Amino acid sequence: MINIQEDKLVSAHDAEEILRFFNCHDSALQQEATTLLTQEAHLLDIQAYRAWLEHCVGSEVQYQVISRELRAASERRYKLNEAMNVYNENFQQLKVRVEHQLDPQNWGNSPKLRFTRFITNVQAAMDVNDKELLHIRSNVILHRARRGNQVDVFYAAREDKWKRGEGGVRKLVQRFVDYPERILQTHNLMVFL
Amino acid sequence: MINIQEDKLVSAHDAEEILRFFNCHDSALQQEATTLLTQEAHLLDIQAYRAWLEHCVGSEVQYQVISRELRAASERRYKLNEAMNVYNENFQQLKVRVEHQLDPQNWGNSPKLRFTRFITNVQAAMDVNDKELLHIRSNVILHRARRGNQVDVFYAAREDKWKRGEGGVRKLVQRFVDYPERILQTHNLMVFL
Amino acid sequence: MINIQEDKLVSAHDAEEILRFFNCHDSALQQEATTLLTQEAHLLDIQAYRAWLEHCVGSEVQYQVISRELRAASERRYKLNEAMNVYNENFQQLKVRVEHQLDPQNWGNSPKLRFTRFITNVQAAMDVNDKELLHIRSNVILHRARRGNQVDVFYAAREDKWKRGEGGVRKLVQRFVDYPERILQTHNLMVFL
Amino acid sequence: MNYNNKILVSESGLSQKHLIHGDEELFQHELKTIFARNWLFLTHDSLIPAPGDYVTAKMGIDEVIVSRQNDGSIRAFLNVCRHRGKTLVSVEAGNAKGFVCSYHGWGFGSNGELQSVPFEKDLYGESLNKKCLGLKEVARVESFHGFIYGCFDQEAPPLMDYLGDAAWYLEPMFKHSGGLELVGPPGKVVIKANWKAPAENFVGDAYHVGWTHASSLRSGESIFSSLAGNAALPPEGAGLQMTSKYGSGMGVLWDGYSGVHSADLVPELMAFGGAKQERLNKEIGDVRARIYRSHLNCTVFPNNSMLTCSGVFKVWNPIDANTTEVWTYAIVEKDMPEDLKRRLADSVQRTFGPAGFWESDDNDNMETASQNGKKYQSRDSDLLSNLGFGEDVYGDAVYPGVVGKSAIGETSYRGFYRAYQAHVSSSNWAEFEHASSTWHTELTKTT
Amino acid sequence: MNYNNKILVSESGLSQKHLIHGDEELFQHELKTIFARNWLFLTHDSLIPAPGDYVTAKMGIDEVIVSRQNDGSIRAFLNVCRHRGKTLVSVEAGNAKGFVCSYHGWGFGSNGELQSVPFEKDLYGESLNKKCLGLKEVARVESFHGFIYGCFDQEAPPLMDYLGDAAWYLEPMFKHSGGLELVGPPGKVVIKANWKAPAENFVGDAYHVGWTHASSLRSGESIFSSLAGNAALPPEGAGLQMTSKYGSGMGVLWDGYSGVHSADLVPELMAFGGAKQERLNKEIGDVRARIYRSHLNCTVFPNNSMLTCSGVFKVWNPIDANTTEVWTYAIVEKDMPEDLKRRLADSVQRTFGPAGFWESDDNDNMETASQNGKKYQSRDSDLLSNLGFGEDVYGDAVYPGVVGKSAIGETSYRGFYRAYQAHVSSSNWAEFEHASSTWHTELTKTT
Amino acid sequence: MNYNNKILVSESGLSQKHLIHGDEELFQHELKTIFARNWLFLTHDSLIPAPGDYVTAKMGIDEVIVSRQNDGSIRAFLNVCRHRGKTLVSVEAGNAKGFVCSYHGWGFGSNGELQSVPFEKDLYGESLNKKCLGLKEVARVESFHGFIYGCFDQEAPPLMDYLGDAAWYLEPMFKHSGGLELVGPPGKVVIKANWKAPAENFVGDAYHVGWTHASSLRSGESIFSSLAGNAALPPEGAGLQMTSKYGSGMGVLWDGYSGVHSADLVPELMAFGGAKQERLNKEIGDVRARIYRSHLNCTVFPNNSMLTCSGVFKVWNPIDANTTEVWTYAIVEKDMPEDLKRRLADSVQRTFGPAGFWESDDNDNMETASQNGKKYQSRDSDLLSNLGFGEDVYGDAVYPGVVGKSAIGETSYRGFYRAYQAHVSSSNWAEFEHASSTWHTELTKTT
Ligand code: FES
Ligand code: FES
Ligand code: FES
Ligand SMILES: [Fe+3]
Ligand SMILES: [Fe+3]
Ligand SMILES: [Fe+3]
Repeated sequence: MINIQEDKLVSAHDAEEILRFFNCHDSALQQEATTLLTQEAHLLDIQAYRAWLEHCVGSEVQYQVISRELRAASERRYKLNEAMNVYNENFQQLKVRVEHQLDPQNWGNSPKLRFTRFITNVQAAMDVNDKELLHIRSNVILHRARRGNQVDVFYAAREDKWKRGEGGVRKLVQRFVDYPERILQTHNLMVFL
Repeated sequence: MINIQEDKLVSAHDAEEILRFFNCHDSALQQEATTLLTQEAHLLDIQAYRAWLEHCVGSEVQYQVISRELRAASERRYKLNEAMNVYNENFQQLKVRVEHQLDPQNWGNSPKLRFTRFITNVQAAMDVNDKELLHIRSNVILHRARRGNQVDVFYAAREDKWKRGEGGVRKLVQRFVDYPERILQTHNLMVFL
Repeated sequence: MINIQEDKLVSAHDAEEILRFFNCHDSALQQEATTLLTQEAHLLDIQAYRAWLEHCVGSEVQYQVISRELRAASERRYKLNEAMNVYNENFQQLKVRVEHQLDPQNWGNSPKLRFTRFITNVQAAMDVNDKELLHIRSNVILHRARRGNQVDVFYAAREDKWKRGEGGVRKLVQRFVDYPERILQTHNLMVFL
Repeated sequence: MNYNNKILVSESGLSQKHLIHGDEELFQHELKTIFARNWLFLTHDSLIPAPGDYVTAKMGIDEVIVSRQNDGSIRAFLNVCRHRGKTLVSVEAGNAKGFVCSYHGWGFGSNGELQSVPFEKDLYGESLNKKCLGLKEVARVESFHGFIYGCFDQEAPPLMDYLGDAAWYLEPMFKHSGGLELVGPPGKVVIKANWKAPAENFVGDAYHVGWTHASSLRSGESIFSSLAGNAALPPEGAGLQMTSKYGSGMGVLWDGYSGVHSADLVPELMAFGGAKQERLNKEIGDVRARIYRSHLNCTVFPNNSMLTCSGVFKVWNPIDANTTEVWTYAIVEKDMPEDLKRRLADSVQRTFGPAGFWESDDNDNMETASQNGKKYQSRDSDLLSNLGFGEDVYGDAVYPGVVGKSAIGETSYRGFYRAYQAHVSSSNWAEFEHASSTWHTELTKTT
Repeated sequence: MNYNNKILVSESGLSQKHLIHGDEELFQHELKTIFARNWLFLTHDSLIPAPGDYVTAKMGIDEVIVSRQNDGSIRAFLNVCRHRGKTLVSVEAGNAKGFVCSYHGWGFGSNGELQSVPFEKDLYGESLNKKCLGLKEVARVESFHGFIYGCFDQEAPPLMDYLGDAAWYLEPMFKHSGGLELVGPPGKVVIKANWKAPAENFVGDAYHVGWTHASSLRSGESIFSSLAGNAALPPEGAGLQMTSKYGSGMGVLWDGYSGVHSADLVPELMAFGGAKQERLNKEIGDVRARIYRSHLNCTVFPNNSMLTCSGVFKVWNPIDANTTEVWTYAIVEKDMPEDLKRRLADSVQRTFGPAGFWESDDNDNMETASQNGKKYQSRDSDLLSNLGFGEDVYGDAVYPGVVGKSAIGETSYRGFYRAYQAHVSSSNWAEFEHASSTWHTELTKTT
Repeated sequence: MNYNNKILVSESGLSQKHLIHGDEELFQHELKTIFARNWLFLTHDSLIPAPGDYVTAKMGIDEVIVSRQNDGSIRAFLNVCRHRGKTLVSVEAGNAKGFVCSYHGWGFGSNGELQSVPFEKDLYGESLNKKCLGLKEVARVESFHGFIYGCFDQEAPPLMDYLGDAAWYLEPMFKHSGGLELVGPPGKVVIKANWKAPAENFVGDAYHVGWTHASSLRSGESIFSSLAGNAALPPEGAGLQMTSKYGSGMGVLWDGYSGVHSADLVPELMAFGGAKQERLNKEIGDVRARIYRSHLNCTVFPNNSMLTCSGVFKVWNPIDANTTEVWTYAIVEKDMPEDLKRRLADSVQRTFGPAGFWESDDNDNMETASQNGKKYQSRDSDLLSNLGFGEDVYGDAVYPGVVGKSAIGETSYRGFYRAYQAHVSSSNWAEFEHASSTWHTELTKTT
């Protein structure tokens, strides 16, 4: 539907993604995806990190969040690394982070943090080749409050891939986030988007 | 689904609540709840407070918002009051607040305030014993603008109970909010979450 | 449902609008509207402005955003212009703004901006007389990030009218926004709400 | 600005320069001459009753740990590690025998002593003199019928003397009622106002009630409902105003025991207070027994305020000249039934807490009056506090202090600001005393 | 910083120290020597035409109430209650015979007089001297063809003289066109820039148009479309630049009556202005009649700017050294048809309002140039305004003021900054006059 | 505050006044005496290897453009237009032969020269002296094995001498390993801490590791896992601490080549480093070859830090006294296989980047220790750095510098703060030299 030679601000990737959703005219899949994400957000918000891992995350997951270097709109010669990985985790790496969160000597977790997540703009479409693979797009606003007067709000679009593995439970196999703020004004990005 | 001996950051209450929604696999109830909340937010946003009371709030309502004292994750001996009530209102108390809002001598209401509410992450499940009792969970972002350059944004999760009383109209019988920011940086918490 | 002689803070306009949605008890239209807005937000978020124009905006569109002067709740004598138009655009005017955005010499667009939009509280109802005219109400949170550490967040309610023109594609024929913050603390209001 | 010479408060406290609510340099100077020198509210016995119980509290912009010792006493310490200065405790309350710093693991006892240092023998050997490395301690910690105040200055008067003539007014409720308790935790909200704005409003401002709170009075059906919109003026002898040498002061509204509470509590309260007032008649006399069931709007200099009977207890914590952190507790009589205690606590927060519909009436008043103090054309303007001037007395046979025998006036502002000028132009307690040797004559000048 | 000795602007206004856009101490000093001393835009007759009509407006960081009196005059007062300093009016416009303070109920009239004090007889008796308790009044309020300006300093020149040589240029549009009106309400946006940045840009910066606004020119198809990307240089004699003794100045672009407006308005405007220009030829002469239909980018010292013909009217309200509140109105000719009036107003906001696609081109320019003024290595750097220096004249037979007979140059910057240095190093108006006795010689030095 | 007389750091760097982490006036004074005088990290050759490649970087609060010239050299310029002071480049990296200002179109070359000015002939004629209007240039730009540092002060020592005794420790990894590369782009996060807090922590704080990072150690299964919760004390001779005349210093932990990396990388790294250590034994000797595969926590004075082996590279960019912008890069050995290079980079960010689970352990430590420096009762308190004092040596036969022959101690703090006092009380480099003529004697006093 997009011609990127004409819509000059549009990346090839973005054009690819929007084509995949303008043609999955499919209401039930949309509702399934909505439920999946709302349940994932709830478990995360109550800090049930082991539950999240067991029930929402696939063993073959790639959990990735990048920070893209600011370059000229007309840049065409400079070809060094465009982005770094704030997160780029496999299941084991996620498990380490979860253990780090649960550890009684994580002093930063006392007093207990307060998370509140808002998931909106959910779109869902089955993958063309792997009929067991569901693409899900959603936006998140994540609010973290701690220590009386610390307040950080995060905003992002999420490109997910979810697959029914076993138990028939649909689980997360890939999450990709291109974080929109280059310099974080939130102390750290230590939250699960 | 949660084992709180293993998911160490999870409160018993939170684990109770999430069990109630992972098993109300029920799409129509979800849509009914969505409609109820969107209509409630709309009436609130236009400041139709009497309408809200008449159409959305049950005569037996408990409208409660708490501010929980910050305690050690490992705290086990100190047992004094854990929280105070920012709101803990019955129908009459809500009526007083509404009258206070409508009064022509409420100087703080001139010029007129601007509210905008965003309701997301809606989950719904019928209660096990009272078949007329609906549990509804949702998150709210509430934006209040006044006097040129005053802007306050509130964030919270809402645990509701709604019941069809008379007219068949489903009305609010309990709202419980554990406000996530201990020290408010918003001048006051004088808004209906 | 509202009596504005009793609900004293409620404008006649607002009361009119809420009547139109408490009686379009119609689930499928709600889902259609949701899809329309989510797709519009997505195209906007990836900066596919020409696509937006071609696929979402009607040739007879009025795209309007006002800033209302702060007046006394009891004001009744002063009758000069109550509001100014931040936007009040026809299709051609929108095209000019789009060209301005796409122009390689728009220096403010390098490096590329990052937009993220959250659409919530969607309500839909067919118009009483023009059966081809759909009224859609929604709220938007719009997040714009640029130049490392610039972050602006916009909040608003949108009153839309959408009509199937040709291709059967439902397109935007009127958007009306009464911007809730009188004095913008966001550098400018140069975004498509 | 030379604070020795600058007249920030005119003679007899008649006027104050608007800049006091806005000037950041003066705010910095107050940290030294008001907050580091005077008595500040910390907590209540009912909040830390058992050994090892602690709360954190602000004292100016400083944060302290307030801990019940094994011997039953209370000691308070800077919430700052003696090694590299990290904040020691990150919670608002709990129970513990000590506190360990999460930076390098130094262990302090509830008595502030440096008890343990990780691998002390292998790293420091014998070089570390731990006796000299205890937490910086608050010099003075004293109690007024369970209410705990702290003072960084050793040269200060004992708390009782500091309260001066205001003590007599508070005693019936604080002492003779059988004792008060503080119901926590407190509500905590940041307002964009100078700490002095709410302090001055609570110390002597009954004049604003009818008008500022018109909507709240009308809506709640509290015992002061008539008065809404200034519809009625309270009767002759409806109350009085008093102030004192060290700045504390209060308004007294005869018989208003149900205070700001809505009709749902008025019958029970009015019955409860009257019953106690009858018993107290024999013990402390009619006047004092009446004071007990009378509504007192008081400020304990400099930034602790309360409404007795209504049961509102406030701390106006300073952040900067236009920023204040408001703490709100509920005060209840210990011998009240528990259910009444819980309902009173909720009603205090309902009216004056973070979502208090009465407190909200005051927000704009406090914030703009403070914010206007920074505006160029207003910095040198004079705020007026001359209402009732020339009718105040001192040394009355029945009511002690500098007293205005009227419910509505500005007596308490005058005494508040008189003590404030004296402190700000003084380097220590001895100089404040010298600057205050004719305080009551100054306040009653034209009477 | 000694403002008597510090050279912030070099001789002939050739350069300015970058710190002027960033220094907070200098900002504070400007409140006194620029904003409290000079003429500032308040409102227009068309915004408060009837008795009791009022608007609030900023004058520096101060806020004032501007009210139409019964006798048809306009008076302006500090928006601050004379009792405890609360902000009196919380709206931007309305109609009323008085204003009541919501703190304690004091009632002020539209003439600023203290009219009523609740229960005055019972509380103040006769002690309160109300005649002395009226709202602090703006000393000077004057009009320029319906445009209302205020000045806190009584010693200032009358507004007309203050405008000096710039008046001649404005008169054809402001006076001879039959009159202008201001279309409100205004757009209000906060930018992170020093007020001087947009002030200097509007006063004499035609050089940036082709490049900064390349995208807007290309997109709108306005009469200056060619010029986009600096594709073409305007022809010889395309216009001029002027400046004046008290700092006001402007650029003149011959015949550009449709200004920044897009092709949809060019035909109508170009027809309307030409028709009027023919009629005016007989009344004020060809040159002056042409000036009328010519595009003027002007700043009325210090912080009011406009583009005639385009109809853009701006107030750059100061907050701090890197913060400015921008007010945007539309100016229209009274005898224009209503429908044209409405479309022009929308087009002004469309181009230069809160979502103005042209104004957005300028944002980064203003913000970073201002913000760089705080950076250590840049504070002492010199901003350059030497373009066209040595070719300006004074006392020309046809065009008055210090004049650069060229469309693009920095003449107006020089005059703007010359008046700015003089004011900042001066304690009052007499000293500014003394510091300005050879102003035009200073500006034309090398010519 | 008189910085000539004020003792901010006691003799031998034993203690520092807590206010250094909070005082804004001192922050302003540091801009001049620390950041404008000393060497600051800009970039790495691997980030701008080709002609025209550039990055922007901070130097204090100033922003500079760092560009590879055609002749292969690197020059750096203030990112500020010489006309009206707009920020010239708005991106973080790219390639270009010049930079054009989007305000008025002035064109600067990658060599900082003013190359073109739009319509120069018609506007400026010949008047504009472009040779004098090049971008303000950073006086000194030098390299340390590909790592590029800048200095605004021409009188500074060459970078190598500036590194002093720390150079010897870095050489095995920076030089003898065959060279390092910097993997970008960096993570960028703002923390609410003083730049000195993380600088001091990285320069000599091994004491906090066991306790602050207890949870990270336990969770990651890195080579320092034991040590979690201070469960074990590292063995005798586990490492050392060194510091130097110009302030740089580091901790050395023998053999910890896999550093903070989790079990998934330990085998490969430990194999890779050992293989290289065998080859290096013949070239630079056993001790130096070991240093290469040993974990160094180092700070290059004043605000560049790193953990060799772990590969963490940090810039603590100052904003204000309680605000710091943290830049995080990964350092890798050029001859490592690409796949190992990519995994190491990810692991560096995984542990110490914006969402680094180790770096998060440090946040509260840094922020509160800094924030407490503004608190009234803590400004004049003494931060302690006396651990290991009286056991440091200078002039050792094997390990150069002021050296503490122990893994855990405060030697590096002392040297860091000794150089800091000397600079802050000095007006230039000559005075710092004079103030540092007995530096090593001062640091080893009691040994
Ligand atoms: S800062 Fe507390 S142990 Fe070091
Ligand atoms: S402050 Fe205005 S009446 Fe008191
Ligand atoms: S500011 Fe750069 S060309 Fe003028
Ligand atoms: Fe009040
Ligand atoms: Fe411009
Ligand atoms: Fe650490």
